[PDB]
Amino acid sequence: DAPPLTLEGIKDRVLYVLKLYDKIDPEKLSVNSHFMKDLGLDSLDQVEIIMAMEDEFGFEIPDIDAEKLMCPQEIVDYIADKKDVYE
Amino acid sequence: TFVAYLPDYRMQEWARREAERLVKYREAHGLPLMESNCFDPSKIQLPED
Amino acid sequence: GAHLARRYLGDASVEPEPLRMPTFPPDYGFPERKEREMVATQQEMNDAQLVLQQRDYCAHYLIRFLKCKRDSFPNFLACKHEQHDWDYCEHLDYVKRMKEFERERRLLQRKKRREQREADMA
Amino acid sequence: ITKDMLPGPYPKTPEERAAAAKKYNMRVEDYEPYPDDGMGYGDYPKLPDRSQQERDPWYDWDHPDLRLNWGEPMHWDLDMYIRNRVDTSPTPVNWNLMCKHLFGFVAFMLFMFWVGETYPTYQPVGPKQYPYNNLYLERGGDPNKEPEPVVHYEI
Amino acid sequence: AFLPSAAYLTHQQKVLQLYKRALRHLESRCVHRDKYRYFACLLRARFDEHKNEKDMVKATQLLREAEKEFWHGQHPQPYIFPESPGGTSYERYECYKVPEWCLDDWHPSEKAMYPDYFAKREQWKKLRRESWEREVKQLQEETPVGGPRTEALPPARKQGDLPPLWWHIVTRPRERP
Amino acid sequence: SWDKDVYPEPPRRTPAPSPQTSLPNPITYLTKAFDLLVDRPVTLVREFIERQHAKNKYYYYHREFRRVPDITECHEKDVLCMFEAEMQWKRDYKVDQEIVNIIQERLKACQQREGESHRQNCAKELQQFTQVVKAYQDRYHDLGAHYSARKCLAKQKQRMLAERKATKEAA
Amino acid sequence: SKMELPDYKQWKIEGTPLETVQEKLAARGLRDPWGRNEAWRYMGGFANNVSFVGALLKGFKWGFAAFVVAVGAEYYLES
Amino acid sequence: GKRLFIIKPSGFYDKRFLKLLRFYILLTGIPVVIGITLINVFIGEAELAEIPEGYVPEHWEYFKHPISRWIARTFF
Amino acid sequence: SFPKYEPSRLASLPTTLDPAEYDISSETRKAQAERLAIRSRLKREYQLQYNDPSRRGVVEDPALIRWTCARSANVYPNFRPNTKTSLLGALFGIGPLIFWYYVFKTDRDRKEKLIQEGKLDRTFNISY
Amino acid sequence: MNLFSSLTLVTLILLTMPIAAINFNTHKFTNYPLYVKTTISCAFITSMIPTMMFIHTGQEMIISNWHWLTIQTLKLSLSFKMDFFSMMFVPVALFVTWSIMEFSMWYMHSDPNINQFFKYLLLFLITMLILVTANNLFQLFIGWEGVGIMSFLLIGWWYGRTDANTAALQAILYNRIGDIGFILAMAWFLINLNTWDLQQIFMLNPNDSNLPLMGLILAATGKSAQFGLHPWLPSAMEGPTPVSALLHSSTMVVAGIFLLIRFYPLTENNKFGQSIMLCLGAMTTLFTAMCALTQNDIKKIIAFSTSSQLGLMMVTIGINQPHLAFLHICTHAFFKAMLFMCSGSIIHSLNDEQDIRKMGGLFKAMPFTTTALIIGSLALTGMPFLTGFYSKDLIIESANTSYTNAWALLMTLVATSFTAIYSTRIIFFALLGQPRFPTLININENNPFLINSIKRLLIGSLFAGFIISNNIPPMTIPQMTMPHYLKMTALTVTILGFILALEISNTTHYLKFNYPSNTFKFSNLLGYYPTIMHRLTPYMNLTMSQKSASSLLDLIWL
Amino acid sequence: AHIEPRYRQFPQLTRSQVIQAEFFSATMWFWILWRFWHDSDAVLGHFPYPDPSQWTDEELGIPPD
Amino acid sequence: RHSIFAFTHVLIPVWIIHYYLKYHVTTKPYTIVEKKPRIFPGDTILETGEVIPPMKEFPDQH
Ligand SMILES: CCCCCCCCCCCCCCCCCC(=O)OC[C@H](COP(=O)([O-])OCC(O)COP(=O)([O-])OC[C@@H](COC(=O)CCCCCCCCCCCCCCCCC)OC(=O)CCCCCCCCCCCCCCCCC)OC(=O)CCCCCCCCCCCCCCCCC
Ligand SMILES: CCCCCCCCCCCCCCCCCC(=O)OC[C@H](COP(=O)([O-])OCC[N+](C)(C)C)OC(=O)CCCCCCCCCCCCCCCCC
Ligand SMILES: CCCCCCCCCCCCCCCCCC(=O)OC[C@H](COP(=O)(O)OCCN)OC(=O)CCCCCCCCCCCCCCCCC
Ligand SMILES: *C(=O)CCCCCCCCCCCCC
Repeated sequence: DAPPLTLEGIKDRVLYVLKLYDKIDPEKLSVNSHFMKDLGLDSLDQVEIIMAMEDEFGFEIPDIDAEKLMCPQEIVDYIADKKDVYE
Repeated sequence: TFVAYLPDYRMQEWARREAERLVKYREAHGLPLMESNCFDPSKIQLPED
Repeated sequence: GAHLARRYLGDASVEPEPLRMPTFPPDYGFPERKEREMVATQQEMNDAQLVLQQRDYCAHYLIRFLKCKRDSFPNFLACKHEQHDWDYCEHLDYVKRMKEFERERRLLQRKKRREQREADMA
Repeated sequence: ITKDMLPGPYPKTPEERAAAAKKYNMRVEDYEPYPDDGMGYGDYPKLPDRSQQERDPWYDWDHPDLRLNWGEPMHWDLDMYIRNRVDTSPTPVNWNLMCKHLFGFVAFMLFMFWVGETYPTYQPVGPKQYPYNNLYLERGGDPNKEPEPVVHYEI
Repeated sequence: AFLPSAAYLTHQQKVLQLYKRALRHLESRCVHRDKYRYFACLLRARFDEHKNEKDMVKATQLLREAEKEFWHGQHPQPYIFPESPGGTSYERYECYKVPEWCLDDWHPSEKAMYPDYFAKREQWKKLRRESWEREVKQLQEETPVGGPRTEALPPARKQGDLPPLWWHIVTRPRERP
Repeated sequence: SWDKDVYPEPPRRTPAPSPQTSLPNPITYLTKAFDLLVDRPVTLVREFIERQHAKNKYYYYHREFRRVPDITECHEKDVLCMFEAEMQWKRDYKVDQEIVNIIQERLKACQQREGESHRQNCAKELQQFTQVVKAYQDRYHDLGAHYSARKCLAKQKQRMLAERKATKEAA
Repeated sequence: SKMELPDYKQWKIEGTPLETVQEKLAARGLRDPWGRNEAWRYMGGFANNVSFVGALLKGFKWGFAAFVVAVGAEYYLES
Repeated sequence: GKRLFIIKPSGFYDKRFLKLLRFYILLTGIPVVIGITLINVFIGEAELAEIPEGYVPEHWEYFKHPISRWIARTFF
Repeated sequence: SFPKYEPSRLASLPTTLDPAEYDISSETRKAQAERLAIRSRLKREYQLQYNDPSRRGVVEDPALIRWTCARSANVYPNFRPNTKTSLLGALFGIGPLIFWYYVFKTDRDRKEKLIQEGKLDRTFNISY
Repeated sequence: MNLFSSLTLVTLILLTMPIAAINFNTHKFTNYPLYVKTTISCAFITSMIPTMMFIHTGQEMIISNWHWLTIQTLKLSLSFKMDFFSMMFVPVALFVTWSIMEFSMWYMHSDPNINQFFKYLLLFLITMLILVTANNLFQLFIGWEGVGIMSFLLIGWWYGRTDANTAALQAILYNRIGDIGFILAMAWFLINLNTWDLQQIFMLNPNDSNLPLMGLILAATGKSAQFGLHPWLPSAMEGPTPVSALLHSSTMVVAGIFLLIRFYPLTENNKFGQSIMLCLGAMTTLFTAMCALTQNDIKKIIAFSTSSQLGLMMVTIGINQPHLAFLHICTHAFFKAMLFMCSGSIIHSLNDEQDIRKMGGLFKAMPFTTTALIIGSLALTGMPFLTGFYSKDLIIESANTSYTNAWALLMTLVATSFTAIYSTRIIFFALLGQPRFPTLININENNPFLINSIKRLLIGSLFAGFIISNNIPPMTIPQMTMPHYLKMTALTVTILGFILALEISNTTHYLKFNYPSNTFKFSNLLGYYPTIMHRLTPYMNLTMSQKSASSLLDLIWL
Repeated sequence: AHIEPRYRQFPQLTRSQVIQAEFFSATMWFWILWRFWHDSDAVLGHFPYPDPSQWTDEELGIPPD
Repeated sequence: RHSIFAFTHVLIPVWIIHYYLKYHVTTKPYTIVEKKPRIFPGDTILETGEVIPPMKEFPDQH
C-alpha cells in the first residue's frame, strides 16, 4: 500500500497527463513549457490543468498556489513539496 | 492488606450470622419474622384523651 | 384488512370491536355447545416451565416438541414434524379465533338487520 | 506583560479609542467596543462574531487548529467559536427554512403517530383463549379463593 | 478577502476560483465521468461566452449573478478530497507529527541508539545557529520603515547564506510519519 | 455449607438422560474431560489444604450481646442507661437489616430457581417478603439520618396513637 | 524503483462513451480536450462491467448446477 | 531499505517510571501474596464453634481469618 | 428570480454573496493594505521570536494574555448598576431559583398530603 | 453444573488476561495483536460449551460470586446472569470481535499505536460482556458507561484531528442524555422496589411502571441512536473502520435495544411503553433510512443502515416481540460487521477513499470484497434464506399480524423498501459501472488476514440465521397464519425498493442536469437536525454559561 | 511475488481470490435454492388462510329470525 | 513449547475458577442459584427413581 512518489514518477505522470490534452501538442511539450506564453493556453486552461493534477494525484492544490503554477516543473516541485519525495 | 483483612469492619458479617440465628429461631417457633413494633407495646404508656 | 376500512370508513356499529368481544352469549345459536378440551395437565405444563403466553389450548404439542428437542441433541433438525404438529394446531386455534370473529360479525349483522326490519315494519 | 497593554475602561474620547486600537493591534475604523451599558466587557473589541471554522484553512496560520494568528485580537467568545464547538458557517439551505422544515416534519410525524394510535390495525380474529379459568393460578391468583369460571367453547 | 500575499482577490482570480468551484460542485452533482465531461465542456462554453468582456463593472455584475447561480446550484455535500480540509482523512496524522526539538529531550541511552542521526543533527543545529544572526541582519536592512508590508520573505541573496526564517519550514514533520 | 432452614432449597428433580438420536453429544465427553483434567487436581490440592487445616484446629466464636434495658425503661437524659439502650437498638437495627437481606436472597433465588413458573411457585416467599418489608417499614422508616432509639420510640408511639384512634372510631 | 508507465498513444476515445460525448459536443460546436485522459476508465479490463442483475447473479450458474446435483443425489438416495 | 526515522518524544522517563512503579509495588506485593498464601494453606481458616460453658473468649477470638485475628489482637 | 440566501446569527452570509466584498474603491485598497501591513508586521514579530534558537520557552502572546485578563479581571471594575444590569441580574439571578422552589415545594406538598392520607404507594419503600 | 459456571467465568477472566499482559510489559511485543486475537478465539471456543449445554437443557443460572457492598437493604454482589440472552450474545460477540481483530491486523498495520488500539478494543469487549451479563442495574451501569467511554476513546483515536474529538464528545453528550433516563430507572427501582437486581424487579412485577420504562426508553434512545438522540452514530464514523465495524454497528449500539429486551416482563404488561417504543422505533427507522438514500460517504451510509436496523429492533420490541428483536441482533451482527469490513477494505485499497462518487469498477478488481458486499447487502435487505431473512421478515410477519399502530407499520414498510434502495445504491456506485477513482491503482486484497476475517463472517452471514433459529427454543408463539398479500409483504416491498432504486440509478447515466429538489436538500442535510441543534443548543448554553452565569452573577452581584 | 501497482489499467489478479469469490457466490445461490426447495413456506406461506365469507351459518350458529 | 497458550491462559485459570466456585462460592448460600431443569411427561427422576407419567391421549387432528 501507499507507493512512494519519485520526481521521475511525478514528472512522468504530469507529462503523461499533459500529453493526453488536446490543446498541448506532444512534440512541443517540454519540462519547462510555460502554459500561457510557450504552449499558448488560457488561465481557464491552466485551472483545468491544475484540476487535472488534483484528479491525477488524489489531493487538492489550493487556489493561492493554483494561480501561480505556470510550468510542469513547478507542478513537480509543488508535489515534491507536499509529498516529501527522495527521502 | 490491612484494609482487606479488617476484623469485620462495623460488624456486618456478625449481623448476617446473627440474623441467620434469629430467623432460624422464629421460622421454627411459628413467630413472624419481624414485629411491626420495635419495643414491647405493653411497657408503653400513651397519652390519654 | 378490508374490515379496517369497513370499521373506519364505514360504521363501527356493525363491526365487532377488537378489545371487548364476544358481546353475545356462547350458547346463542349453538344447541348444546361443548367446551374446549385441554390436553396437557396444569401440573404438566407447570413442570415444563412453559411461557404464560404459550400455555394455551394446544400446549401439549409444544411439550412433545420440546421433549423431542431436548432428546435429539445435537441433531437439531430431527424434530421437524413435532414443530409442524404444534404449528398446525396453533393454526387451527387461530382458525377458531377467526370463526369467533365471523360469528360476532354475523350476529351484529343479525342485530343490524333486526333493527332495520323493526324500523321498516313498526 | 505590563499595564499599558492590559484592558481598561470604556473609551469615551477618540484619543483613548486610538490608544486602545493601537493597544489591541488593529485599525481604529474596525475597532468598536461593546456598548457601555455596564455589563463589564470594558474596552475589548467587538469582533463580528465569526466562528473559527469559517476561516481560510489553506492560509499559513500561527495556530492551525484554532485558525488564529499571533498578536491578533481574539474574539471574546474564542473558547466558544473553536472548531470543536459553536459554528456560524454558511449553509446551503436558509436558517428559517431549515427550522420550518424540521418543525413541520417532526410535528407532522407526531400527528400521524397520534392518528395511527387513534385508529389501530389488527387481525379478523377473536381474543386469545387460555384454559384453567384464564390461567388463574398461573397469573398469580391465590389458591384459597376461587374466581369466576372462564369457560371457552368449540367453534 | 483574506490572503497572505495580496490583501484582496483580483477579478481574474475571482473568475478562476468561481470556475474551479463551479466545476468541483458540478462534478459532485454529476458523478459519472463522461456525463461530467460533457457538462464540463458545456460549462466551459458558458464561461467562455463572456471571457472577452472589457467592462469591469459589467463583468463585476456578471460575476455576482454567476455567484448567485453557483449558490443556487451548489451540492449540499460536495466532494472534498480526503486530506483536504473537510475531508475524512484530513489532519489525521497530526497526532503523529512530533516537533523536532523533542529529540533534544531524549535520554542519552536512546540517543546512542541512533549515533549517525544525532551526530548529523548536531551539525544541522550548528548550521541553524550560525545562519540565524546573518539572516536577522539581512531582514533588518531590507524591511521598510513601519514593518514589512506583505508576509512574503526575501530569499538568500549572498552565496553561503541561508534564506531567512527557514528552520521550521525545512525541519517540519513529514505528512506520513 | 450453611443452615438449610434459613436458606431453604426445595428437593431437586433432575430428569434422566434420554438419548434419542444416534449422534454423540459433545457435553458428555467434555464433562468427562472436565472431571479428569480439572476436578481431580483441584480436589487433590484441596485435600492437601484440608489436611493442613486439620494439623492446627482452632476455633472462633459468634459474639453474644445479652439484652440490656431498652429506651422505654431508661430515665430521661440519663446517658449511662440510654447509651446502653441505643447500642442495643442499633445492633437490633443492623440485624433487622440483615433479616430483610436474607428474605430478599430467598425471593431472588426462588424466582431464578423456578424460572418461568416463578409467579405461581413463589407465592409464599413473596408473602414473607411483603410481611417483613411492612414490618421493617413500620419499625424503621422515615427516621432520618440522625436516627436513634428515641426517634423509633416516637414513631412507634405515633403509630400506636393512630391505631388506637382507628380502633376507637370503629366503635 | 522504476514504475514503467504504458503508452499515451494507445488511449484513443473511439468506441467509448467519449465518442458519444464528442459527437454531442461537436453537434453544437464544442470540442472535448480531456477525453483521452478519461479514456482509460472505459477500455481494457475495466470495459464491459456487469449490470446489477448480473452482479447479483454471480455464481448462480455453478450454484444452480451444484443445487441440481444435490437434489439428484437426495432423489437417488431416498429410494 | 530507505528506513525512515520517526521523531517522537522521549519514552525513557515514562517507561522508567512504570518499571520503578511495578518494581516498588511487587517488592512487598510478592512477599505479602506468598505470606497470605502460606497462612491460608498452613495456618488456615478458623472454624465456627459454640461458646463453651465458663470459657470467655478474647475479643480477637471472635474472628475467622488469622490476619484478622492478628489485627484485632495486636492493634485494635 | 433566485431564492436569496438569508443570513442568521448561526448561519452567516458567505463571502461571495456579500456586496461589500466587491468594492473596488481606493479607500478599500487603503484599508486592506493597512490590515495586510498590521498582519504582516505581527507575523514578522512573531516568527522572529519563533525561529530564534536562543529562545527555548513560550512566545508570549499579549493578545491572549489580554483576552484572559478581559475574561477574568475586567468584569467588576467596569460594572455600573443601572436598569439593564439590575433587571438582567434579577431575571436570570433569582428567577429560576423561585421557579424550581415553587415546583419542588408543590410536588413535595402533594406527596406529603398523599402520604398522610394513605394514598402514595410506599409499599416496598424501605430504602430512603 | 460445575462446567457451565466455570467456563462462563473463564471466558471473562481470559478476556481480561491480555490487559494484565499489556500493563505488565517491559519488552517490545512478539505480535500482541495476534496474542489478543488468539485469546479472543479461545474465549469464543470457551463460551461455546455453556451455549451448547444451554441448548441441550435450557440451563440458566446466576453467579452471585462476590459480595461487594450492603447498603442497609441492598446487597450489591458481583452477579452474572447466564440466561438465553447471554448464551446467544456472547458467542456472537466473540466471533464478530475475532473477525474484527484479524481484519485489524491488516487494516491498522500502519498505525504505530497498534498495541494501544488492540488494548482499547479488548477493553471495549470486556465492558460489553460486563453489560450483557450483569444481573443488577449497577454492574450493568458499569458496562454501560464502560462502552460509552471506550466509544469516546475509539472515536477520538486520531486525537489530533478536530472532527474526531468533536464526534467523540458528541457521542458522550448523547449517551449521557440517555444516562439521565438510565439513572431515572435505577432511582425508581431502588425507591419503589428496594432493588437493582433483575430477579426482585421481575418477581415484584410493579404495575405503575410507566416512569421507569420511560427512563429505559430514554436510555435506549441515547444508546441505540433513536430519533432525538441519533446523530452521534453517523458522526462516529470519524473513527477507524474496525471501530465502526465492531462497536458502532453490531456490538455497542445494540445495548439500548438489549436494555429494553432485558426488561421484557415489564414491557409485556405496559401497553404504553410498547406504544412509545413502537412510535420511536418507526420514526427512527423511517428517518435514518431516508437520510441514507442521499449520502455519498460509504461509512455514513452503512451507519444509517445500522441505525435503521436498530429502529426496526425498537419496532419489534414495541409489538411485544423481544426474542425476535434479540434474534435480529444476533443476526444483524454478522452481515453488518461484514459490510463495514468490506467497505473499509475498499477504503484501504483505494488509498483512504470513502466517497462513493469516486469508486466503481470493483466487481472484477476486488472480487472477494464484491462477493461479500453483495452477500451482506442481500442479507440486510431480506433475501430469502440468508441470515437476515430468519429474523427481519418474521418481524414483518409479526408487525402486520398484531394490534399495531398503523402508521408505524406503514413507516416500517417504507423503511424496508429504503433498505433495498441504499443497498443497491452502494452496489451501484461502489461495485458496478466504470471506475471513478484516481489513476495510480494500488488495488489489492490478497492477505490471508483480510480474506479469512471476511470469510468467517461470510459463513456466519450465510448459515448463522438458520443455525441459531433452529437452535433457539420458542419463547412466544410465532404467528404463522395470514393472507397471501400479507405473507408476501416484506419480499414484495423489498423488490419494489430494488426496482425503484434501479430506475433512479439508470436516470443518472442520462445527460441531464436538474436543480436540487427540497426532498434532496432535506435528506442530504440530514433532516436539518444536526445542522440546527448542534449550533443552537450549544449557543444558548455557552452565552448563558458566560454572560449571566460567570460575568453577571458570579463575578459582580453575588 | 505481490500484486504490482498498475497505472490506468486493470490490476493484477490472483487465481485464488477469483476462485474463492466465485465459490462463495456459488455457495450463496446453492444455499438460497436449497432452502427454497426444501422449505418453500417461509417466503410463500405455511398454511391456507381461509375465507370468512365461505363459512356457513350452522357451524357459526346464526339462526335466521 | 508449542501449546503453552492453552496451559497458561486456559487450564490454570480453569483450575483457579473451579477451586473458587467449588470451595468458596457454592459453599455459601444462594450464590450460584440455578434454574431447576425442565421436567416433561415421561421423565425419570435421578434423585428419587420416580417415573413421571405421560400426558393424556391425544384427540388427534390429522
Ligand atoms: C499470585 C501471585 C501474583 C504476583 C504477585 C503480586 C500480586 C499483587 C500484589 C498484591 C499485594 C496485596 C494486596 C492486598 C490483597 C490481599 C489478598 C486479599 O485480600 O485477597 C482477597 C481474597 C480473600 O482470600 P483470603 O481471605 O486470603 O482466603 C479466603 C479463604 O477463606 C481462605 O483461603 P483458602 O484456604 O480457601 O485458599 C487458600 C489458597 C491460598 O490463598 C490465596 O491464594 C489467597 C492469596 C492471593 C491474593 C492475590 C491478590 C493479588 C491480585 C490477584 C489478581 C490479579 C493477578 C494478576 C492478573 C491476573 C490476570 C487478570 O490456596 C490456593 O490458592 C491453592 C489452590 C490453588 C488452585 C489452583 C491450582 C489447582 C490445581 C493444581 C494442579 C497441580 C498440582 C497437582 C498435584 C498436587 C499434589 C498435592 O483472595 C482473593 O481474592 C484471591 C485471588 C483469587 C480470587 C478468585 C479469582 C477468580 C475469580 C473469577 C470470578 C470473579 C471475577 C470476574 C471478572 C469478570 C471480568 C471482568
Ligand atoms: C493469576 C491470578 C489468580 C491467582 C493465582 C494464585 C492463587 C490461586 C487461586 C486460588 C485463590 C484463593 C482461593 C479463592 C479466593 C478466595 C475466596 C473467598 O472466599 O474470598 C473472600 C471474598 C469473597 O466474598 P465474601 O462474600 O466472602 O465476603 C465479602 C466481604 N464482606 C462480607 C465483608 C462484604 O473475596 C473474594 O473472593 C475477592 C475476589 C473477588 C473477585 C472479583 C473482584 C472484582 C473487583 C471489582 C471491583 C469493583 C466491583 C464493582 C461491581 C460490584 C457488583 C455490582
Ligand atoms: C424517548 C424520548 C426522546 C426525547 C427527545 C427529546 C429530549 C432530547 C432533546 C435533544 C437533546 C440533544 C440535542 C441538543 C444538544 C446537542 C449537542 C451536540 O451534539 O453538539 C454537537 C456539536 C458538534 O456537532 P457537529 O456540528 O455535527 O460537528 C461536526 C462539525 N462541526 O458539538 C458542539 O457544538 C460542542 C458543544 C459543547 C457544549 C455543549 C452545550 C450543550 C449541552 C446540551 C445538554 C442537553 C441536556 C438535555 C437534558 C434533558 C433532561 C430531560
Ligand atoms: C387489512 O388490510 C389487513 C392487513 C393489515 C393492515 C393493512 C396493511 C397494508 C400494508 C401491507 C400490505 C402491502 C401490500 C403491498
